[PDB]
Order: sequence, then C-alpha cells, then structure tokens
Amino acid sequence: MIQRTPKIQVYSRHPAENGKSNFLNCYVSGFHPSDIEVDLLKNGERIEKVEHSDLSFSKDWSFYLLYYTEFTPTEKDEYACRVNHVTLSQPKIVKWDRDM
Amino acid sequence: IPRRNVATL
Amino acid sequence: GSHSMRYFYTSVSRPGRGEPRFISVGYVDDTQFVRFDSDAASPREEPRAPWIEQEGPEYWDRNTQIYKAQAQTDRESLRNLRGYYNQSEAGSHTLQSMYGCDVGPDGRLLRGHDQYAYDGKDYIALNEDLRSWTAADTAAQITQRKWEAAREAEQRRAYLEGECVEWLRRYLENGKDKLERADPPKTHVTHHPISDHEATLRCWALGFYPAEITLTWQRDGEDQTQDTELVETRPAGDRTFQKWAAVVVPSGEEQRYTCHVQHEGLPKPLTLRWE
Repeated sequence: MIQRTPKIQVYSRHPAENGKSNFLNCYVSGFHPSDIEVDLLKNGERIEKVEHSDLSFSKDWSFYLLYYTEFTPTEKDEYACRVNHVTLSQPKIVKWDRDM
Repeated sequence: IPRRNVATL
Repeated sequence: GSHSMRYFYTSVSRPGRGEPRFISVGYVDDTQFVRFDSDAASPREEPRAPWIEQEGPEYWDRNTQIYKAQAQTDRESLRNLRGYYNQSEAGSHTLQSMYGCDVGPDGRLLRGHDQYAYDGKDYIALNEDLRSWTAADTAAQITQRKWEAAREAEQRRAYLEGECVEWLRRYLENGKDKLERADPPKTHVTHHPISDHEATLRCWALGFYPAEITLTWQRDGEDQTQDTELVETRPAGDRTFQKWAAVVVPSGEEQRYTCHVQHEGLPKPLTLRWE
C-alpha cells in the first residue's frame, strides 16, 4: 500500500485587497490514500459551508482537492488551512500569507 | 462521453 | 491544437460500511466538465463546465446508468483484487482507473490510454498498440490472462478510436474559445524586503489556461535555477491556474533580475522586472 504525504498551498483566487470579496483556497495535492480532512480557519476557528473540488488524481495516481470559501480579507483577520491525513502524525496548519 | 465497460479485473 | 479527453475513476472500499464509494470526473485537457459520486443523495452525472450544459437529458441519463454499473463492476474488481493479493476482507483499498484519447490538430487519434492502479500503484495498462497489456505483477497477470482470453482490448479499441475521438471533437467545437484558445497569464513582480541587505522578488502568473507554463528568474541574462523558489502550479478555483517564482537578492541589485514567462496564450515569451 502506497502512502503519499499531502502537499498544501493556501492562497487567494485574486491578489488580496482589504475589504474586497475574494476566495480563500487550500490546495491539497500529491496524497494517497484519498481519506483526508481539510478545514479553513479564520482566527483559529473552523469556517462553515467550505466547499471542495471533485476528487481527481495526477498521472502518478496521487490525489488532489481544492477546498475554497468566499472571504473578505482585512488587516487583522488570520486565515489558515488545517490538514489531517494518515501520513501526518500531527495536523498540518499552513497560514495564509497574501504575498504567497 | 464515458465508455460502457462491464469487464472486472 | 492537440487535445485530450480523460475519465478518472476512484473506488474506495469500506467493508462493514456498505458498497465502495465510486467517484468519476471527466476532463478535456485541463478543464473538468463532468462528475458522478455514488454517495450523493440522487447519484447522477452532473455538468462542471458551461459548454456541456447544452447536452440533452439522454446524454446525462446514459452516463448516469454507465457510472452506476461501473461502481458495481469496480466493487467486484476490489473483491477479486484483495483475493489475488491475499488481503484481509476488513481493510479499505483503492482502485483507480484512467482512460481516454489524445488527438492532434486534425482531430485524428494520436494515442489511446486505459490503465489502472491498486492502492496507488500501477496494476495494468493497455499498451500504445491498443492490442496488448502490461501487467505490474502476478496478480495483474490474472487480470491480463482473463482480458486476453476475452479479447477485452479489441472491445475497448472501438471506444478509444470511435466515441472518445468524436465526442472530444464535439466538446472542442462547443467549448470554442474556452478550450481551443489559450488564456495568457496576467503577470507582475512584487518586492518583499527581508532586511536592509536582502529582498525577495516574486514573479506572479495569474489566471492562465492551460496549466503548462514556465517561470524563470535571470540575473544579467543567466538562469538562477539553484536560487529560485518555484511553487507548484495551482488552481485559482475559476478554471484558471496560478504560479510564482521567487529569488532572494541583495538590496540595490534588483535591476539585475528579470523574470521570464512562457505560456501558449502569450504572443511571445515575456520579460518582466520590478517596476
């Protein structure tokens, strides 16, 4: 049985502007098996109604999903993506940085 | 359009 | 140009919790256009691109019945597979399937694809000749002997050379600019002081289609491959892609650095700079 650790990127659909509606994305890729838990966090709290792309996979059979929610970035509000997978001994938290 | 295929492995 | 259609199926067993979960998605090049999920309230093929919505109710109805039958077939395959590998009947296993056609500008079949992976590992693949199989191990040889005896490759050829190519040709016509015309990236450079002696130059490519792209930094015309941080190309969530490349440079040396962008949608390769 192959296990592959997820790669994670957290980013906005468009370049962030404080007080402009946008999309917060958490792209989880390269993982196996497909069982995965992905939460978007605002100030450490789970965002509800978060949607995701249909389970797909690359030429090497590794899975990818986009988790996304509508959001209005501000100066103060902190966003992150929290991923749980059999390959991770701890949940992996990647912070949103508007410059990345 | 997807294929119809009833072959099992 | 050259184009592809692919169907990606994932079956995941959950013994004790009911039949395996079956998910299918269909792609033309880098565009997803259909999905099916066996665990939906009313499982059916659904559109995921605007240009397939035009397809009539018999299209949707045929495909739905095919996915439901394939979920049952995959369920049988997973049973056979845990048997071939002498595995516990309690555990969860994955069967993935990937099939479709590559066609040239003339819309003629270049290559057919029809392969399978079990627990994330190559299991069996139809060869380029579309008449013979490559088995990964002795388990896969069981499948191979059965499919040879049953002339499965001959049955599958018909779809890959026929319906696959003609329906792709149809989708390409109906997608029009969305599928045949590349969307060039919107590019810009940002500058991120680290300290009084170092700064990050980040070269952005946003909103491009298809996904294939090259971003490089050059110092005085020389590639800076060793010192470039390149993120994996990522979906924007709106059918377009994003990428960036970053280099750490000495403060006051920014003018020596240029970002170079290659994408199908650009009239010619771009040179960008901090400006």
